[PDB]
Amino acid sequence: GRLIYTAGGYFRQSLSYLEAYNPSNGSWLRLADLQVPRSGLAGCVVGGLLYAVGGRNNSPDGNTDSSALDCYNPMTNQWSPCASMSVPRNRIGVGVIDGHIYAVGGSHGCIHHSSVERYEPERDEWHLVAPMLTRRIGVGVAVLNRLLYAVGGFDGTNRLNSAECYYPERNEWRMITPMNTIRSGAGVCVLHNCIYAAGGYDGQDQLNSVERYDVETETWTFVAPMRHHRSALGITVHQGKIYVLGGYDGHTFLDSVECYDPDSDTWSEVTRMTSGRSGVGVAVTMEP
Ligand SMILES: O=C(O)c1cnn(-c2cccc(NS(=O)(=O)c3ccccc3)c2)c1C1CC1
Repeated sequence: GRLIYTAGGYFRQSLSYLEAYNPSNGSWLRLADLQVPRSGLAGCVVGGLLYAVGGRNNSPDGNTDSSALDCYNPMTNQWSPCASMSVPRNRIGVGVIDGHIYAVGGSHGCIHHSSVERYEPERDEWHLVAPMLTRRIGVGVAVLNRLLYAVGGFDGTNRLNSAECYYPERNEWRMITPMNTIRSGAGVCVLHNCIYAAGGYDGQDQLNSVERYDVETETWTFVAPMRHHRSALGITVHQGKIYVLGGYDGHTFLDSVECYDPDSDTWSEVTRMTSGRSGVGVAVTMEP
C-alpha cells in the first residue's frame, strides 16, 4: 500500500488512536478513533480494509478483554463492527492467508489460549481451526509461502523461545526450530524468505536483539539489534524494510519508530509517533 497505520495501544490506559504514517514524506495523520479503546490488539489488512482484532480495554473503571473484530475503510474514514470472535483474545497475534484472517492465542482473564480461529471476510464469519501445540499470549505471528507461524509468547507460566507452523491443507500444527532467545511480546514479521523476531521480553529484560528464521535452512540467525530495547512493539513491512513502532523499554513508553534495511543490516530512527505507547496494532494499506 502506501501508509503505515497504528491503531490503539497503551499509555496510562488503553488508547483509541488511529494514526497513519507516510514513509514517502514523513507525515502523520490522525484518523477516526476506534469505537472502543484497546491495547494488546493486532492489525492486518485484507482487500484494502484495515482490521483491528482482539485486545483489552484497560480503563479507569474496569478491564475488559476484547473478542472484537473492527473494520476501518480508508475511503470513508469509518470504523464498522465486524463479527466477533468466539472468545476474547488480549495480547493476540494475527496473520493473513488467502484473504483470511487467523487469530492466534491471546488471553481472557487468566485463560491463556492455544485456540486459533479463522475469519472469512466474504461471509463475515469466524470458525475455529486446529489449536496450537502450546498456549501462547504475546505471540508473534507471520505468514510465508501460505504457511502460518506462531513464535514465542507466554504460556501462562513461562515465556517461550519455541515456535510452530500451521499447514492449512492439513489443519495441523508442527513445532519448528526454537529461537535462540526467549521472546514474549516481540514483533514478528516476514521479509524475503525469513521470519523476523525483534525485541520482546525474555523474563528479565526488554530486548533489542533481532533474529530471523530461514524456512529453507530451518535455522535462526541474529542480525543487527534495534537501537532501543522494546517489548509490546508494533511491527510491519513496507517496501522491503521492517518498521518497528513504539513499545516499552523498561522505563518509557516509546514514541520511537525504527527502520531496518536488510541489505545494509542497519537500523535507523525514521520518525516518532505523536505520543509514546505500547501494544499497538499495525498494518499497511492505501491512504484515506
Ligand atoms: O510479559 C509477557 O510475557 C507478555 C506477553 N504479552 N505481552 C504483551 C504483548 C502486547 C501488549 C501487552 N500489553 S501493553 O498494555 O501494551 C503493556 C506492555 C508493557 C507494559 C505495560 C503495558 C503485553 C507481554 C508484555 C509485553 C511484554
